[PDB]
Amino acid sequence: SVVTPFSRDDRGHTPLHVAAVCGQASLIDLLVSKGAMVNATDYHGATPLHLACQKGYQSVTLLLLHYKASAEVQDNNGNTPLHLACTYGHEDCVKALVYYDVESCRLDIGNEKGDTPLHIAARWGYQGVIETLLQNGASTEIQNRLKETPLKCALNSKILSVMEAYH
Amino acid sequence: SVVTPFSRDDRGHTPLHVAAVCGQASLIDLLVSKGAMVNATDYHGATPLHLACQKGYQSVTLLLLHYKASAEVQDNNGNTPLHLACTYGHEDCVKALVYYDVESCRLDIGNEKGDTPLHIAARWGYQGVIETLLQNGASTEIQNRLKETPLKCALNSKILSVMEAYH
Amino acid sequence: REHLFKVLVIGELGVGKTSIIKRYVHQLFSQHYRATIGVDFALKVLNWDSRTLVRLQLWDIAGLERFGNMTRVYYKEAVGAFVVFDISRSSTFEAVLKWKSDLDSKVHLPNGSPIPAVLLANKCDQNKDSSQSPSQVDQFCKEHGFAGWFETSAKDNINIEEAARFLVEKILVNHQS
Amino acid sequence: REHLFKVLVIGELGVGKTSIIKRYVHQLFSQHYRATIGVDFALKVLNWDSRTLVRLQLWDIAGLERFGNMTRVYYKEAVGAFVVFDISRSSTFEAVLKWKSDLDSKVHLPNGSPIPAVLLANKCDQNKDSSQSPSQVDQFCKEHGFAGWFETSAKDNINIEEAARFLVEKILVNHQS
Ligand SMILES: Nc1nc2c(ncn2[C@@H]2O[C@H](COP(=O)(O)OP(=O)(O)CP(=O)(O)O)[C@@H](O)[C@H]2O)c(=O)[nH]1
Ligand SMILES: Nc1nc2c(ncn2[C@@H]2O[C@H](COP(=O)(O)OP(=O)(O)CP(=O)(O)O)[C@@H](O)[C@H]2O)c(=O)[nH]1
Ligand SMILES: [Mg+2]
Ligand SMILES: [Mg+2]
Repeated sequence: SVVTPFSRDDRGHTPLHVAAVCGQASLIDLLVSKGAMVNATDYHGATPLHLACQKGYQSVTLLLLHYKASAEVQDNNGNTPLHLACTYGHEDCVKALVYYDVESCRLDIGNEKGDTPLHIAARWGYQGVIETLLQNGASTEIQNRLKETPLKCALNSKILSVMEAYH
Repeated sequence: SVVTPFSRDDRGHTPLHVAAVCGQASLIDLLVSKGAMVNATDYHGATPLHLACQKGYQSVTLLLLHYKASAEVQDNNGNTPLHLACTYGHEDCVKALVYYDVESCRLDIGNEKGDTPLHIAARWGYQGVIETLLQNGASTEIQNRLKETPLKCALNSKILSVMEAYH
Repeated sequence: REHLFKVLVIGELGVGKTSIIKRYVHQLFSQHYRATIGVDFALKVLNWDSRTLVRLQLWDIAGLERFGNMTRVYYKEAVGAFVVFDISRSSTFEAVLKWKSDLDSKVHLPNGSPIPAVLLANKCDQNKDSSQSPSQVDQFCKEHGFAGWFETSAKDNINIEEAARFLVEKILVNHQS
Repeated sequence: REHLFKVLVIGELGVGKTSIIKRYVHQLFSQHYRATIGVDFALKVLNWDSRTLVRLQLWDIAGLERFGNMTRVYYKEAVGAFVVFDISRSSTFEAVLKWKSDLDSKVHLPNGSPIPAVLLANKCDQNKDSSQSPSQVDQFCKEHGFAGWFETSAKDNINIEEAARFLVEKILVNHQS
């Protein structure tokens, strides 16, 4: 008897979700080869990619993108895996997301709250992230629902400055 | 030309540190087989095990314990990998630490600040951790440097209650 | 005198491994499924004699983990095992031999002999997917190195206490000879 | 017209891969070593003609990563590569063939032919660990499918600008025929 990659628990976790959130890349290869649905979504709209980016596993993040995972899926709060990586400052994962795609990476996608990833990175003051985003063309003008720009979301004067630098 | 597992950067990171903090278990196997020092310590006293427990990689955590990693090494702040796992509520890693060892796991080791792991878990209110610790015999009486017990460090009444339950 | 025993609980997904443990240790059950992430643990304490008491380290291993590479690590220095299948899913019974191979592949008691294993036909409160007889299961066990077997139910507390005891005995018998 | 090119930077640990990139992109250098964790990235923008401009995606790959399993993933759809060695550590030169094999093992330009590679003898501001001649290195390159090579220094900005240009040319020549 061999694996069933389409199995679900009652929060809609596939093996591939579990594999991702553990970090077991070899297990990912295997599940994908057995037909596992890469963009499978759990009860709150999270892809294996969302779980990897939350947890900060660059290796897995990339392997998922390699197997065609979509980076634009929005969870129940409107967050892409990029939004998650930004809220937890996994710069290594952010970068994977931004550079994998070859350009076809949108940095303008709003959350539930209207927040782009740059808004989030500014709020929690994650300089390295922030620079990465800006360097690949994140906008400083986009306003969220509260009509605050990412500028206004900055945690310090340090950060504000770094952002105006491109502005 | 083959690997050099004893290589260091200027923060004293071995390959095995890097391998751990990424999550690359296969790479761990390989490095260990090539003579890598498992309890190698970085410039601030962190073992690969400390990095895995911080990052929350149960798989790696166990594999390191399997290769004889010591769970009692204290970093520059006096923290064991257990202390780290507790401050970031990786219950899955906590449990690995507590149950791997077969009993020879001390839960009384104080930090810099006198804090046992239970103090830490109480402060940041991580019920699952807290229960795990208590169930395997964490003391509620040990006081840190501020002479506060873990009881007094509790975040809520909820938590306090759960702790008195054994007391 | 007191003992600490590492005991494994293994078998396919959704079979009840976690639920068994949860009942046996906290007398709870939930219908809600949450798949185990890698490995879970629980501690059971037993007043066996008045002479003697046993700590039971229960290593709940997720069903997915036999397709990974970690089982060698998980199994190390285990002194006994439950292997578990869903009585209402025959797929899961075919799979117990793969776990049992894996196990014996990778752990012996210090004297080179395979550790005591006890088979668990779980969810017996439900309807048999297969009509295999107790008699056949008895045969199976003798043919594949299982010390024993039990119809169990995590839902309706059946035979868990008993199977635990049966296993612990076998273990104690190895650790006094 | 504008382009986006994925370019790899590969080679043994402490060789200077990160430092090169850091200089070429931010005109900085540090003597302090921080080993790269898996993969790092940087973006370089070039005014090439006035007709044309090139975005350069630089994929800084940690030297350790050739003992892992991830390089197939990292290399995919790359259109050019730097391979780098420490001019003051011959060990690192022996190793460039292992990277080069790995590379060609795992990426071709769409027409089935191996991607343009440029070799980098880095830290030339230091003393030669090996006396190999430019002439020998010239031979080596022709024998192992390297388009070119340069003595470079991240410390003292030598030949990085030039090597970048040399590579980009080769790339552009493939992407207009
Ligand atoms: N009726 C009934 N249902 C049960 C019994 N045991 C478990 N279940 C149900 O089966 C499902 C799976 O139980 P669980 O313990 O999570 O299975 P598992 O072996 O741990 C699955 P995994 O190993 O992948 O984490 C749960 O919804 C549980 O309620 C039982 O004895 N009777
Ligand atoms: N003198 C001199 N030192 C250099 C030069 N390039 C790099 N170094 C030094 O070598 C060390 C390694 O450089 P770094 O770029 O971190 O190496 P790397 O290839 O990225 C090592 P890894 O790939 O494992 O992360 C650093 O301390 C750096 O200062 C150079 O051109 N000249
Ligand atoms: Mg389970
Ligand atoms: Mg580097």
